Amino acid sequence: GRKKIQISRILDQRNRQVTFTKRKFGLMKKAYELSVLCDCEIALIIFNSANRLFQYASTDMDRVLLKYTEYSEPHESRTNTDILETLKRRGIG
Amino acid sequence: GRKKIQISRILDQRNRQVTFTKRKFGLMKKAYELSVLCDCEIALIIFNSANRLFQYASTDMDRVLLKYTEYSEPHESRTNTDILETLKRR
Amino acid sequence: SPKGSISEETKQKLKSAILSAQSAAN
DNA sequence: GCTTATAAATAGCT
DNA sequence: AGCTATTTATAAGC
Repeated sequence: GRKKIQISRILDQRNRQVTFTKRKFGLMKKAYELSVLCDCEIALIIFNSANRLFQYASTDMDRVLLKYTEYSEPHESRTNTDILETLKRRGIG
Repeated sequence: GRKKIQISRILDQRNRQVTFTKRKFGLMKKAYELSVLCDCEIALIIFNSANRLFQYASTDMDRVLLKYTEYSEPHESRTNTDILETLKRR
Repeated sequence: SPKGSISEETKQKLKSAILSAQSAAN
């Protein structure tokens, strides 16, 4: 964008909702590309601040979640903390 | 990248696996930013071609999926077909 | 899934797996 | 795996 | 919702 934004809660309600709508599509778009390019199955679940539910599934949500119940544990599990640290880490060298 | 790639299965196994690893992080990174910037809760579930499970949750996966089971239906549901159409037109 | 809703059977299995601590989500 | 040349995404406005 | 200037995300390649 015209200016680099820090990663912290957007204060302005109008701008927060606009960024939400466009970044949400951007994320689904990238999920779609990832599923086709690398032949994987993807599900995305998003709850906004008002607890409204937005979802995306490369194939069918029912299909992806049913399959998830079949696994005892993931091969890889990440959270914001993990991503933040990986980013903080690369910041040095 | 140096060249624009079409969105279709990557034929070369080595390149497919490399693109997978980096785009997967790219997707999680963007999910993280979206959760912080707009104060939302996000869960991501990915099964690769070998059926291996990779996941991400802004808070706690257990928390997000439990909450999901409480909804009778989503406010918005999208699939590859829907995204493809949105891209084709406009 | 019509509107994207998952069946009750799937839904209940997810909840059980998670609650009974037998899910990858734990 | 680590760089570099390009293609994408998207912030600030209107 | 339509417009650009920058910031990011990457396709190739070592």
